[PDB]
Amino acid sequence: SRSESSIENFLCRSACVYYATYTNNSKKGFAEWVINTRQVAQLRRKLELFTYLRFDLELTFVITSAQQPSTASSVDAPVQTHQIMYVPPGGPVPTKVKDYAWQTSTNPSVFWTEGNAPPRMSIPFISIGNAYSCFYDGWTVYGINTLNNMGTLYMRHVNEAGQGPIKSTVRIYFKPKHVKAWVPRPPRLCQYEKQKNVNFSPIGVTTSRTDII
Amino acid sequence: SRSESSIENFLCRSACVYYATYTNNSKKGFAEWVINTRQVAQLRRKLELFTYLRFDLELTFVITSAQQPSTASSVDAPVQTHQIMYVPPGGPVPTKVKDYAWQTSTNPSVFWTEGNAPPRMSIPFISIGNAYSCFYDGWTVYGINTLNNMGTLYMRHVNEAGQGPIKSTVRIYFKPKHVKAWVPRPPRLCQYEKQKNVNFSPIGVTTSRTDII
Amino acid sequence: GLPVMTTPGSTQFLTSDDFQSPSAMPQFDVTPEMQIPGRVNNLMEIAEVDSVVPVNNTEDNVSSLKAYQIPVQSNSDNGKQVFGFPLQPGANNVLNRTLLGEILNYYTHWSGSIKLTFMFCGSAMATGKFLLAYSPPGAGVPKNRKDAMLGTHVIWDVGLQSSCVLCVPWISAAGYVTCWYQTNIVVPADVQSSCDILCFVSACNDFSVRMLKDTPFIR
Amino acid sequence: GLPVMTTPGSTQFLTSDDFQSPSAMPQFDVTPEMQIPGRVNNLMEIAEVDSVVPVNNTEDNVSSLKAYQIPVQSNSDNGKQVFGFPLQPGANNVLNRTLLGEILNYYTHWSGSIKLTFMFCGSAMATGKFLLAYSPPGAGVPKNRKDAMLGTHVIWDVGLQSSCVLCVPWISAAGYVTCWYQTNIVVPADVQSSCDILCFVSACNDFSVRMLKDTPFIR
Amino acid sequence: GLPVMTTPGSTQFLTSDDFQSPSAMPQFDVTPEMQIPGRVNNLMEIAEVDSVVPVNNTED
Amino acid sequence: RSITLGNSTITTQNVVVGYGVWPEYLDQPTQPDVATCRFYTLESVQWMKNSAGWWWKLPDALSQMGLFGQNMQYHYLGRTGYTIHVQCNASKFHQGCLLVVCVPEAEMGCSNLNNTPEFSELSGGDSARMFTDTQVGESNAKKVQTAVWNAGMGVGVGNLTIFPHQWINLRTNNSATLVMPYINSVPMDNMFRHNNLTLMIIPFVPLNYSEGSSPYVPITVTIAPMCAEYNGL
Amino acid sequence: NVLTQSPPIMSASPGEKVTMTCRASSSVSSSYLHWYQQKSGASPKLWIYSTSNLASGVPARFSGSGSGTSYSLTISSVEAEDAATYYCQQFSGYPLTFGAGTKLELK
Repeated sequence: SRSESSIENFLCRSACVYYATYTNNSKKGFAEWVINTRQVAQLRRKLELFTYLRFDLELTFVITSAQQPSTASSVDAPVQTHQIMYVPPGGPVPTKVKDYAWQTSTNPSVFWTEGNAPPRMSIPFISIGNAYSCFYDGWTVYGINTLNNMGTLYMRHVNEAGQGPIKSTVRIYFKPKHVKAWVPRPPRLCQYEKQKNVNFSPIGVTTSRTDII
Repeated sequence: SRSESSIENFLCRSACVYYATYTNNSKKGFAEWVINTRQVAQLRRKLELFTYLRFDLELTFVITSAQQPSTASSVDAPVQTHQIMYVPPGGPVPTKVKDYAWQTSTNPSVFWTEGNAPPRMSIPFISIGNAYSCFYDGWTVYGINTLNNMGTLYMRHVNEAGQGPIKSTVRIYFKPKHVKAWVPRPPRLCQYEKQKNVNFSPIGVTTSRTDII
Repeated sequence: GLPVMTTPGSTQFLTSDDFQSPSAMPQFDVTPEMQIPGRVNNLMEIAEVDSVVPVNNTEDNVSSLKAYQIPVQSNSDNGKQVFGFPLQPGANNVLNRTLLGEILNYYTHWSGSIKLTFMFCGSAMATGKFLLAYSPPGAGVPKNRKDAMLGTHVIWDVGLQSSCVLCVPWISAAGYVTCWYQTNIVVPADVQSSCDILCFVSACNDFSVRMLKDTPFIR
Repeated sequence: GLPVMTTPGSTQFLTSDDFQSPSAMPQFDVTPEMQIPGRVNNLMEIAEVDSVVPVNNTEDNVSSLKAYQIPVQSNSDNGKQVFGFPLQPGANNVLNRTLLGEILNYYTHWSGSIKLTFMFCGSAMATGKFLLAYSPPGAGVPKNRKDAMLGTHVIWDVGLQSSCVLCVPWISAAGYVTCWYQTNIVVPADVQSSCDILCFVSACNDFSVRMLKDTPFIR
Repeated sequence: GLPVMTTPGSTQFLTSDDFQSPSAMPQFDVTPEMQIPGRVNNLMEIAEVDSVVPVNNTED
Repeated sequence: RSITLGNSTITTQNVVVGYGVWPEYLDQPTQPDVATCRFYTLESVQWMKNSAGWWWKLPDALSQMGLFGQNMQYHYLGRTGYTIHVQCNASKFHQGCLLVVCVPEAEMGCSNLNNTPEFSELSGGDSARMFTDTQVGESNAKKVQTAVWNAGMGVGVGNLTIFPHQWINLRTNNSATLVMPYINSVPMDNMFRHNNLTLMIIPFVPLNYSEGSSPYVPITVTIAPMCAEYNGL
Repeated sequence: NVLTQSPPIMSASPGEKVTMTCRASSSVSSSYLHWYQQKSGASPKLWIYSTSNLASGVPARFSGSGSGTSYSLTISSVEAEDAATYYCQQFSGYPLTFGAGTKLELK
């Protein structure tokens, strides 16, 4: 029973990494997420066991809505539709809801009505180098590594509101595929303090006992 | 890595070309679009690199609705249904909502209820000549070329409103297929001023620097 | 056309599924491979290497490098306990944060054996002898040198060899690896007497894991 | 009938998909082909042709045809800079709006080499000599004729040949293509002395692009 | 793509059905068998053994 | 015994090689060999009683060492392998134990929780930086957190043996030898902005001696580049 | 992190058993808490290091204890030379903060 410790069965799991809200009428309701691996603390520790990784990606969004308190007089709305835009590394970036960057041509986006299966999409391995780098001892600012930059995501409604505000949440799920690892490293002892860097506070090695015998 | 510069991977992309609204009860709510390539400025510049093109077409409409402010007393409506008529070059043309040209026999149209996948349809290469012509140095009015005329599109509701007005938007998407190009041309330097013709204002060749050395 | 019929469980999102997924960016012409040294195919190959065991915690050496050294000195009593630690899995013991114990806190069922390498990090003129008594699960901890000799043991002479290897099973009472003074540390003139001992741990290569879970070494 | 089960990602409109699509007008009997000359199969075949480089911008020649000519005259100083321009990609330089640079602003990753053809568009009785020093990425721009001679260079005699070809890599400091006076322009009687020089650019045929984006030469 | 057409009886849950079901925990590497004595293949093999009959009930 | 390279010669007598591979060769690159393949002996550090540890950043420690320091500034890219010889010389009356490890991509953490360490405090130019046995303060601006029981990387110091390592035990051993290949994602990288290796020396069981013996044991590190190739015309 | 001792002034007759406390705001490790004794107009002296171990040359009447965030120093029998001021020290992060001080006046 030695096969559940394989790399394909150790890292190819699904994990909630982001959770954001956006409303439709407030003229600054749209989500935002720069795709990285250092978001949640549990998935980060399983990825810093190795130094160089290489994987495809699979994202699945579980989008739901909830009615905000409107004014009066028989609120009725049809089914809603969301647009989940993906910006490649080095592309145009939106800044408002109604913007030029949404209707561009080289940003692949999905359109999804409510009441169906949730909208999966898959991102291939996009990098100039031959592998992602989980660590980088060198300057670009120290320890940044501008080579593994996978892109950003953007979500918004495409229905204009007529009688009632509607806010919606979204839980981005995350799943690597065809994982290859290289050069293993010892697991992190100290806690995780910041997102960008590997800064820490010093801690004892092990919990203590009363004597040696 | 020399294959993303192929013509099949350079022009076969999806781009939003039109965005129009139409309501149901106002007796002049129906959309209209004459199919051309000179609509948006980004797709136009990628198509004027060549002179003669030849492609099939694929259109996909992302139709959503939004409730207009009705009067009172418990507005409830069933699911809506849209009709997207396509007029071939040299056919009958509607002018109102209730008209003879909608119920004709040789205008292929799609019918679509809300809450399903968006309604794709595909137009083959319709022309008398062997290729479309992106430029035409000659009279028919100067520079018109009445040979590449692909037809028009029309959208309307088919549900009559009983208690509440509903207006709807539509974003026509555009995607060539099996593209062949012929005779390449240098890329346009000046801005795009008008839609019909190639008129311009004179501009400098390059942005400047302070000296030659 | 072809008549189909959807079963239950159709439009659901199982988080542990496996289906073909639509690609967002086709015609990309992905970057090819490069032979980078040190590829890991299985997570047991991390645990096969040897790691130092903090077998000297005692509440004031945990924030130092004295957590890894066992103090050995020439006392006056014949027969005394040098150290001793249970093999009770994960219950705040000393094999918890080591490189073997950091992988086995991801799984819930595991079974195998363990190499236990010791090493005498002392002078080159000092001699002595040590017992390494291992008690099986079920039997008590030996409270004397004599009934530690009657159990299974390995007598370790420091003057001949400086590394003694002991192999022992570990399962998910569970055993003791107590060590006893046989004789004192005989040492010549102008040599220090306080020598130290390091301890190593590994995986014996035939052991399996099952039923992955998340680790408790987090907030 | 046949039991099916829909996966997630079923009723979605991915903008970069590839599916079979229903035809609107069947039984049309489409117009057949005709052999039209000059078919383009790949966008690199546009960039292989040579284009004139506006290497003389200087803020008052950009609205003219003097943007393409380098002024060369018989001065009195021995050793002087004729021109010089960096190969820094896209950062307002002179290879930006040319026919090579107009395709490479559609992609984000590209790599290859470049042919650089010069041409002396002057009289038939005038002679001279020129250095064409290329500095590699990392080394500084040469500030003198002597340390431009120590770097890699090609000495171009005008009297024998009137076109000098120089091949050079270009990647996404990045280099300099400075050119220096070796001797003056010796010219006989009743001939003008102010001659001009054109400069060409091309693609060296082994270079690739990846990751298409949209162009920034628009509103 | 391939044109299909759903029959009646599509999105129903029949309690006595038989369909392929999606597994919740794959890559588990299940525990193998062991020869345990006394396997029952059919419920008649319980009834073949003999049992004492309470043929003297009479309420006390 | 008595190996020579270029115009330098050392004297040896067990060698552990990398991750199982030997350092070997692959615009266009050039390969210089007659002037870089020699033993650049760094100067010696002193091991006292209450010592803590040392570290060198590897393509930074040879940045002024002769012709290898000239090819780092003239050529933009490059890739090398290394061959490290460590040997400390003590008598038979000393005692202790070192750990000689070679960490690839050893990203260190600053003392302040928000900033990143400056350039002069990560790598001393041909000079060994030192760990400490106490904490580094929080109030100073930008300095490397050098608590030795966390090895400066926020990791357990005991688990550092997963990297290619070698024990120096003064009872029976005297020297260590490592051979490290080129471990990087891109096939040729810059040599100023990046330090792809890090050589660490940590004393686990500290030095001890009687009264009268010499109170320090010097350590000597000798590095030699192997199969280097740069990029330029 | 601050240390609050209690009581500030404490009096005791010779022969009795007396105790003082030293309370921290956060959790301080047990090996990093020490006790000092400063007599009237003299330099201070180390009294108990690592919360339970006696210094060199101190009498055996003193004994410290406690763990977590509350520590205590108790005197078994009060004599005539142990009337002074006692401080407690800690270290969880920099800087090293001293206590307020408990004064012991004889009766």
